[PDB]
Amino acid sequence: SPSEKERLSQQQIVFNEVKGMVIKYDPKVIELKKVGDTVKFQMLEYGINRTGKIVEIEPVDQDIVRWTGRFDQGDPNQNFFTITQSQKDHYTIMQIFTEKGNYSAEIKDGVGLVQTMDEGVTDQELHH
Amino acid sequence: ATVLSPNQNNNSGSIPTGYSDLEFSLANGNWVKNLSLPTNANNSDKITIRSSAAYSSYLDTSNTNIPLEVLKINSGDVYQFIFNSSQNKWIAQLATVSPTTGSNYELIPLTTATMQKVLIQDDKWAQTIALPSDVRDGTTVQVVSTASVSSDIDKTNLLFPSSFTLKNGSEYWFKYYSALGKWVPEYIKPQKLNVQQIGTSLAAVNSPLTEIAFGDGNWVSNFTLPTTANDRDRIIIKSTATWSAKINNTNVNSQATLTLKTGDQYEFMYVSDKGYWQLISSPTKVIDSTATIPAILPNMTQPTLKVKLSTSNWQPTLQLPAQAQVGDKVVIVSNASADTYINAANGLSTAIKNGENRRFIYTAQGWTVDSYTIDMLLVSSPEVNSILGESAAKLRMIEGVNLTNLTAENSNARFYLRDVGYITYKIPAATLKEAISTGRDDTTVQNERKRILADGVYYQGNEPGDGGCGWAWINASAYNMIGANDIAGCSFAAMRHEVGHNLGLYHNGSTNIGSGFAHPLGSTAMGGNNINFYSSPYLYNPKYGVRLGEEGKIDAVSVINLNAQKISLYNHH
Ligand SMILES: [Zn+2]
Repeated sequence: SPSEKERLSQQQIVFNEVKGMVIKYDPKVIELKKVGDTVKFQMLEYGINRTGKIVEIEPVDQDIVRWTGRFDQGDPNQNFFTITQSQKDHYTIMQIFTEKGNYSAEIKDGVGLVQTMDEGVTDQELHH
Repeated sequence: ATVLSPNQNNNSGSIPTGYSDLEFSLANGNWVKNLSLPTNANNSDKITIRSSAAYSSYLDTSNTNIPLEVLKINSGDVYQFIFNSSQNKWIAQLATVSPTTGSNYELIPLTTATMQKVLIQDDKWAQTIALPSDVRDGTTVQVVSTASVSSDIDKTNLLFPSSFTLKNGSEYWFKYYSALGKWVPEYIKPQKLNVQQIGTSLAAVNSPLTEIAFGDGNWVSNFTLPTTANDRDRIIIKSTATWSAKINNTNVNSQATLTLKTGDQYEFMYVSDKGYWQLISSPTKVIDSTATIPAILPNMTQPTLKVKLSTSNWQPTLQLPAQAQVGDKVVIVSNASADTYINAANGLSTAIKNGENRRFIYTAQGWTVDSYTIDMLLVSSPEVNSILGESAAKLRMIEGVNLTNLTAENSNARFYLRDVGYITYKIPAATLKEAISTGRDDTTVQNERKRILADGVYYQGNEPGDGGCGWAWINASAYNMIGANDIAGCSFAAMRHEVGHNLGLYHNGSTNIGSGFAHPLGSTAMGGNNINFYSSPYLYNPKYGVRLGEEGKIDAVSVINLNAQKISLYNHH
């Protein structure tokens, strides 16, 4: 974690484009964010291009920390996002809730997948 | 004119600066998905984006004057922007069409361009303009008027017959959905009013979105919404004032405490067939896990209060608010090791345990239980742990639990999921379809289920499904209370779908009343699962206002509320 001339790098973009949308992710960017810092999401294909601010950092256990934030120009009562990240396994889950749609991101070892929640399940009714 | 392209731009969509007249072209062999305009620029710089590629492109509009977040660029589109130093933004030059007959009704001819502008002037005016139906899917139109005499838009092919009147300064953006055959509003420029101008009441609305501001020097003590409006008209009430104000409950479909404090915001939406304003957005006072929690909870100053118990703010007993209005809600979450007792003036006396979510609602006869806790046993296959990691696999299921509780709370569903145990175990089965069957009798999972009194069990495996990545018995008894999804194709959003089946819900189109709501503008959990709601005729799409159900035919919440308590009592003390 400790380094020089790079820890100061504070980019607002969380992940970058490269069933769903493949993205590249750096877990060190969010770990350098404190309560009040600005965070940006870019999902242009899904029509999402907006910024937000970290409002809550919560250790869920010794290994998992959850970041919670709200968007600057959404609906202040409903819209928000969460980034829950495990350190031991380089695994991060994101919940992005906007009025234009809901998006989930599952990331493992710097590579991840973002998709609309309708892609999250396909199944058939089960009978006896 | 200077011609550029991705291959001539390091294969990047960042349109470079320094050109007085630039043309960025996209082709099949020369294409990039995401594009953006340069921030640094001179005053009258011109940029034109053309595309002949089969793949669509998307333009960052954050430094333009287009209120949309992203522009969809298709083959044949020609977008032109001219910078402006006075506004520090790229001004768009859209294809403009205007009414030409000064008559009472005129159909507007639209081209096949993805984005067009309909502009009304003093010299190019019509009493009622109509957007054409059956145009290319995704066509976006900006309707703007600078005329001094007002006009309006024909409502036949509009999603809702709102008050789409056009005066000087009005601006409406519509996108056509061929799946609906309707023009759907995507951005509405709000009509801004200071409450000092209109007093304590608004007799009628004038536009689809009215925004009423409260502040210091601009303030009244109470405010009454109009008695009637057009379908899906919206009123936003905002305050920056020091002293609170009250939004009167008359004409509103809510008896809750509509107190307008500093920084608060309320949103209302009129529903013609019901004849009242629906409350679609209201503040929530949150006492989080780091803040001090009072032994007697404060009197309601907003429709909802959420209390977050932790080890550092733990309280032995909590008294529900002494003063409240019918419909007020209190949600209590606990991450402390010790229990907390909850009491009310009417004699209600209960406890909240570690990891439990509990909601209470106020009635004419005091506070009332509004949710039942369904204890769940989370089972993760060792195959999943090897792929994701031991901690990661637990993280995946927890996010599924949190999303289910969020969906249930948004839908007024009277249940929460609480994980009471997590075990690593492989159910003996070649397929996920087989695992949901034998898991009901598996000695390892059923003994652990009984040991921790789990009302249900959920399994996260890596076996291939027989035609799908999720399985769950519909309307499950205690014996059949089990659900499963994989990791190959299913995400953590599948849990709220499988648990919905366990609660007794079917997919959209089913003959049962407990079924999902499928809609191109957003589908509930059982009917497509792209918005955080279970279907109900008392819930509405937050952005578009579409009712998420139908009385007596599509109502998932009514079936959930009939089975939640029974399931919560499968295992008990
Ligand atoms: Zn299903």
